[PDB]
Amino acid sequence: AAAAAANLNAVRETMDVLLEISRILNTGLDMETLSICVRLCEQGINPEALSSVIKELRKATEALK
Amino acid sequence: KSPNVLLQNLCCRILGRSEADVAQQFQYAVRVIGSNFAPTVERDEFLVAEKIKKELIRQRREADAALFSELHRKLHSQGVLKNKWSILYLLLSLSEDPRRQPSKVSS
Amino acid sequence: LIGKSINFLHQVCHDQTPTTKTDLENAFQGKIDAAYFETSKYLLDVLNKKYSLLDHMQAMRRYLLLGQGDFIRHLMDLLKPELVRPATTLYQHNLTGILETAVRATNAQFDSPEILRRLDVRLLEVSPGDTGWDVFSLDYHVDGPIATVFTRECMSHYLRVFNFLWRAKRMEYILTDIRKGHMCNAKLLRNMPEFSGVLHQCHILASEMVHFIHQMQYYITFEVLECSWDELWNKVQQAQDLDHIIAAHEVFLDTIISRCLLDSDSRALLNQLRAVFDQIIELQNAQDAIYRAALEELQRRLQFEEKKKEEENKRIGEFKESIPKMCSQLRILTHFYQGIVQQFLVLLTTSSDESLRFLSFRLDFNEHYKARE
Repeated sequence: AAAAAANLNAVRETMDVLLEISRILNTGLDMETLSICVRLCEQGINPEALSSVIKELRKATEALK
Repeated sequence: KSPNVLLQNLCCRILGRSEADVAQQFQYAVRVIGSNFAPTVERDEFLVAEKIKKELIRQRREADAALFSELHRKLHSQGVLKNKWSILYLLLSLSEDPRRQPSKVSS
Repeated sequence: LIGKSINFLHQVCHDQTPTTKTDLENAFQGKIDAAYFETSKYLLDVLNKKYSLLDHMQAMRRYLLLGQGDFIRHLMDLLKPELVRPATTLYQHNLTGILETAVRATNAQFDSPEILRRLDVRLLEVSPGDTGWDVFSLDYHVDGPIATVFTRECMSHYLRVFNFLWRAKRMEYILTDIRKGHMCNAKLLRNMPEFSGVLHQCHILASEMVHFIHQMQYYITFEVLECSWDELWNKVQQAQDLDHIIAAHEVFLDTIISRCLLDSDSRALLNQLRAVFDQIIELQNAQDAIYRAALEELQRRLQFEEKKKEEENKRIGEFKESIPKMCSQLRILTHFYQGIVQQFLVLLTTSSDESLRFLSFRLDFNEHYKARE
């Protein structure tokens, strides 16, 4: 169809603008980790939870590995 | 996908470790996500947009503070998302100091 | 302007006074000129005296353009340890509270009460990773009918200027900290002459930075903060309508922000100045590491000799190999610095060069620069 590929376009655009937003705010998250986090917040989830987890998981490979 | 196994996929992207090598990291993910399982937080994305613009003025790059404004408009312009607030709150909270940002490609 | 001025005098300033009273056989002109002079001058008389516009513009320079000196040095001397720690622990009320007693301790307590109530600490925001030096500007709010003269948009540009000079005074007293380390440590380093070479190596990079910075201070002193102030003072004494005050004071602002490196084209020069701002605090870590290592052996050697009243020959082995590695580290630091400062002067090329020539003139002397040393 047309509106089914325009729906597939409307995520691909937003994932590209959020990729600019990710580097200008200087996170350690790349595009691959970003895609999981955008699926989680597509369902709806506390970002306050996700922030504390990633502050620990990133701290779980620079002093435990 | 179910969210519980999605946490373990996240743990194998962030850390190079497999999902059968450790279970403690996944257990901490279950510890925080569980008993917070449903969304209960409130969004005020207006205030957080106004707080990103003050930060981009603080870099003393003022052309890029208004380029973000037009890129922030586009997320509402498409509007296929759940909350615009959530991923932006996550991405603001994890900030490090680029000291003033010695470059930006601007797409 | 006439009807607007008399309305403004009544409604905001809260003074009720009727003072005032071929085209049409030229009927308009005489009463219009008279009314012009009388109403606008009376309005300026009540703003200059009663709401003290005169002291307020004087203290605008003193606080937002950092043109007092006493206040800032006192401020930084007491407020180093809090501000160096990140803004996640900083809380604005502590800074405001320490400031008032600090002003009473030094000489800024003989000031008029008006300027003492306008000042308060202004935070920007708390975001992780920033040092507290990054989010610190004085507010210096202003209210009244004078608020129409001094806009918020004025203060915004002032805060940017504040940020530049605030760096250029923090870093300057960090250079003074470098010099303090040199002077008050070499006076007890008269035990051993083995240090003299690498000590000279530290001293020369200190002196190289002093020649830049102390000149740069003089440049800001006499050609950014004095010429504009002279022009501003004369444009204030010349005023006979309030629009003259506004449309001259904005030129005062718009020439400070162009004499300082905050334009669209001068951003690259500021960027390279940031490298100098990096190397000065890097030299702070270079110096203390030498002292904290060198001094330790001498104390334990004194205690080893008091035991006897070949073990300390093995400390000489680590010393004799650590002096080249430390020396070469400082050498590549100096080479980095040399390349950057000569690139700074050689980047200066003609596209307006109306204040960058004037800084280079004073920075370049003995013609050691562009003689290739």
